Amino acid sequence: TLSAEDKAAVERSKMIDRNLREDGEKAAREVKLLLLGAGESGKNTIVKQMKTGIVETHFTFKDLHFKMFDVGAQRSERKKWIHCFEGVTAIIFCVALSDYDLVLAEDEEMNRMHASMKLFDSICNNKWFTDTSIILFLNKKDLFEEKIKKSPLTICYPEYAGSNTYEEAAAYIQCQFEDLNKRKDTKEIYTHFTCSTDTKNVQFVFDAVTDVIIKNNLKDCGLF
Amino acid sequence: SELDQLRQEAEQLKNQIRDARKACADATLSQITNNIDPVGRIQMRTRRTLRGHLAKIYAMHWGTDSRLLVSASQDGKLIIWDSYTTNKVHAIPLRSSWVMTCAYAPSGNYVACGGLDNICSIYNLKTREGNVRVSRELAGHTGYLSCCRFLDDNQIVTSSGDTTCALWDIETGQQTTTFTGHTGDVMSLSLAPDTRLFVSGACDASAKLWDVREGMCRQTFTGHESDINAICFFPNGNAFATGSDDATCRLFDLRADQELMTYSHDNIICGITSVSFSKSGRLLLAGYDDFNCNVWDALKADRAGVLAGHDNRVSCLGVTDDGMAVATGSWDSFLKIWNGSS
Amino acid sequence: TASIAQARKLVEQLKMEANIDRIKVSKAAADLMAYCEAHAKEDPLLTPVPASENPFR
Amino acid sequence: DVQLVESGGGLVQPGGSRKLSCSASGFAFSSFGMHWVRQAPEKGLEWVAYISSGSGTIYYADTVKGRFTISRDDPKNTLFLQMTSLRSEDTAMYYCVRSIYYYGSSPFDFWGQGTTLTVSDIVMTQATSSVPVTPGESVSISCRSSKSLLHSNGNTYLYWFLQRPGQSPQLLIYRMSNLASGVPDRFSGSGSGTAFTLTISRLEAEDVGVYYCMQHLEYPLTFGAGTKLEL
Amino acid sequence: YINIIMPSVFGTICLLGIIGNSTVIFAVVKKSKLHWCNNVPDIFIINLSVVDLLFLLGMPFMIHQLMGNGVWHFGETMCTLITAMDANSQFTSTYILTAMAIDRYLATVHPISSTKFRKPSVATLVICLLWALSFISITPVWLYARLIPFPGGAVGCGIRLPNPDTDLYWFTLYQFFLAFALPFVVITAAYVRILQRMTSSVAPASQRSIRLRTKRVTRTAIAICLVFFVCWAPYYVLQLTQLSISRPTLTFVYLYNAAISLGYANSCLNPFVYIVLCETFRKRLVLSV
Repeated sequence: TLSAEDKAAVERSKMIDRNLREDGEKAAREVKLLLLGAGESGKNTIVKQMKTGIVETHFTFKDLHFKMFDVGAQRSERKKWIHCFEGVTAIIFCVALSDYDLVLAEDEEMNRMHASMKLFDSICNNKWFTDTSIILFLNKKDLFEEKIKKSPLTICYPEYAGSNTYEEAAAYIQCQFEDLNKRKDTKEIYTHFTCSTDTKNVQFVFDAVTDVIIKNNLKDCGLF
Repeated sequence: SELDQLRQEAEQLKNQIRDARKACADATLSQITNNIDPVGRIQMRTRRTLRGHLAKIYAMHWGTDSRLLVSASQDGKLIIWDSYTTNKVHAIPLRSSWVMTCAYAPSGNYVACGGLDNICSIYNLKTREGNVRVSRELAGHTGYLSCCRFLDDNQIVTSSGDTTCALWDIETGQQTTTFTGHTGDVMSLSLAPDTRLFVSGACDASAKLWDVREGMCRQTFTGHESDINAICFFPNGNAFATGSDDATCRLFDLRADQELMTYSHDNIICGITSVSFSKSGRLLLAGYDDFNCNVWDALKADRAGVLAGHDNRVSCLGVTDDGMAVATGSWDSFLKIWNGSS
Repeated sequence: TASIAQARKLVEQLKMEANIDRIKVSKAAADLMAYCEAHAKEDPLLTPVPASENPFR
Repeated sequence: DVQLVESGGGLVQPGGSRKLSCSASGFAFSSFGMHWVRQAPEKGLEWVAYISSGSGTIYYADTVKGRFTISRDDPKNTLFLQMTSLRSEDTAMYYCVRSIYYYGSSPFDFWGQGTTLTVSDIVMTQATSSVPVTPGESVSISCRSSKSLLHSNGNTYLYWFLQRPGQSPQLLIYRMSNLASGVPDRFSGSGSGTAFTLTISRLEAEDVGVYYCMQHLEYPLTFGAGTKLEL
Repeated sequence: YINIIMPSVFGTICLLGIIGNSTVIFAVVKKSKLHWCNNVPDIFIINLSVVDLLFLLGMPFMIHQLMGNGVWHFGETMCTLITAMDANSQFTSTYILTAMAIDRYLATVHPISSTKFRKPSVATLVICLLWALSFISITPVWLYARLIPFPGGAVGCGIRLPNPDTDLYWFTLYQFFLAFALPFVVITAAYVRILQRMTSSVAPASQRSIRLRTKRVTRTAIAICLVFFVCWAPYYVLQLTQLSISRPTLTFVYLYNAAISLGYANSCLNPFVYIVLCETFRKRLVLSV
């Protein structure tokens, strides 16, 4: 009982739905990664290795399209816009290992490594990312090794009582971030040690993302 | 010395304002509206369900014809709906998918949106080419865009998370006036019916009344305990209501320059996302994080009814200009149109 | 000297807000109640209209 | 700029076949439904065919159904009209008309220049063939319909077109009251039920031409005879 | 006691299976917001419960000819239809279960390349194709479903082969191959590959989360194969055993009837395995309720 114009109006709407449904299928098959980190923590370097208010970077690796969102320019409250990323495939967190004996320029009393731990704890334990995997990157490996020879790790972690070598000091720092995981059941953390001349940084993300895809498939298929 | 003396004078001025507001608090809004009868139970049914958004809906705005509405979702789609038939009139693909606000021009010729990209994009709906195109991108805010409202086809006001609101000249693309004074992220703004003033609510738990033409803050309203997320002018322009994360709605008066009434319930412990008034102003509709929309009696602070039709957080709502229906958008990716029956 | 400059501006703003004319809350409350009474009949959500006049039947 | 150029017309033998093309430039062709409308020499307008956006819906006039085929090529922005078994009744100028349909749209807003072909139902009535007019004086044009054009949704699907001598038709009034974009406000459309009036206040030299009233309540779309204004 | 024990087992299975399958259908439909399902795993699970529901609704009309008198009171027209309907449900449920294991195999072993064709539209086409293959597979069932005149005044519905001396062999193997033998190999092989390809090298196997993932998938993949094997092997073992046996005894008759109950128990435990062993679905069901 619709007029000739309204029939084309309804037909036009069905034309729009055919395009909205088409885009929904394409947008659900792409990987959305939220990139976080601290100041001068290698967060900007990862973008250069995987090449306003928010910076969005796209790259495709092995028939998988990755959407990486950089939110380093948002100086406002994090808790207001953080829920906008609820549902990202994984979170890439950059931590500078060499920044263990350094302190914040403004605070002048808070250790730079401890600032990353507080930021990681606020994101890993965040309610919006309850079941979101974290791809933890520990950058500046070479600089950390050189500084550990002169500056002991005990300055950053007084409780550390291990050998003054990279093979034992770095592993202690890795366990500290993983110990901050308040939910060791619904998520896993993929820790990788990158460098300024490394070339496997993107490969680690793809494998880490693949495991996240498998975990979601198991949940959907009912096996998990 | 001088700095210490100046900050002491600010406290004296704040105490002077607080005493002045207390002096004129002769009666309470509850006492004034005690005699009037309650609105009863407000039962509204979902007349229409707008489907097609595939992600969380963050904003909606009715057109002035009370028939067309625009909704924004973070699937990167701005959709214009014919609410009578649920037909989609337009589907605007957004350059940035992280949209947080949307506005319908009062003339109906333009829509606006913007989010974490710090840009307010203006889209022309009436082009000879038959498609919606970007006519202006308003850059200049250094934080996320939380709200935007057209005054006419050439002027729009935007609030940002960089603690400032701005008035923009769309034709030149420059902000003619900048409204500064908030110490936190401004989350919402509402235009007065005459479009000469507007109020904004920020995350410093304060609401400021701004003069559009003069460009300064006329009055500041405090009383909330957490970030204000929503704000809406009373239909006569002499009052406004806010919604905050402290699970409360408060009715502030411009001329009395103080809070008049609080709209909260003990079961409600979640934040408020959106607020709106009915055409007569007797009903205050507020959206909540607990997936529901509560209809309040504005005068008597009684929960008149509940709109429970969403499976996620009600992120936005709006009442038509004629008052015929209310639309609610939600993170469950659906919009619903509600009205009552005799 | 950023803090001292900001302090003068904040104090100056509070002077403007303290010099406004304020009416009694009873006067302001009555006007809001009066507006609702005058426009009550033309509010479809408050008083639902007959189904014949409702575009969303 | 928006352009619609038709081609393929010319002198053909009776019973032959001819292919008409309408190339669209300057607007989103795939978003618009397209019509072919013809006008026999010294006659009124006659609707031929319609193809919707997305090619899902196709309508034909009864006098040409089965012989004419209308098609579109969205990537090339070309509209086609395949004609077969051409008769002497098909001698006309064929116009390409764009029309988009959504709430508040203005269908039939842009017409093509037309191509000339020479071969070797609601009734819309405009009884007044000609009206002598003088500049600056108000003129009213009347149209009648066999059926009521007012639909139950409140729209009255009546359209007004003006074809100045030597020019393609232009939309003046759509849905019986609304004024098309780019048309001076002096034109006003008034009607009720089956009787409609087009009022032209302060007539000017440009307004001289033939005026057609069209119904869009249902297919086939039918035109009135037309009222000519002459000085 | 035997005359009451057998109906009690069938009655308990019939009621429990319907409740389990109805819960699965109810949860998936509610999850779909009263619309066509947009997830491939959701399409298979509701269709599997639909076939199981059909296989259970026809149980009372198929067991009353076994406990009370063994007399078919519905005539030849219903005898051919019900036997064909019952055979179709047995084949369709196994085919859906077998195809669902391949879908889970694709979603895990090939998580990247399978997104091209693991669409809701493709899932609907395959399931509709499973029913079509089920009708073709049950072609001998309804072509040879004729009334068998038993001695005395009582008759019973059954399969009356034209050459029971020789045709009894191929008919038994054909049901064994398509319904038990071939699908079990596919289902078992699919899930063992899942357990061997569910976690990558980069995944922190030392973390408790990954160790918990492997533990839950292991007890779900094995349980699905274990239920399918146990609920059908004795029914088909006796089906093959009765080829050599000419005169069945009372114990053999009781075991065969018990084997029938296990066959209907397959459609009773499948919805419960999905509900119990899938914490993700269990939480969503609680969330929906």
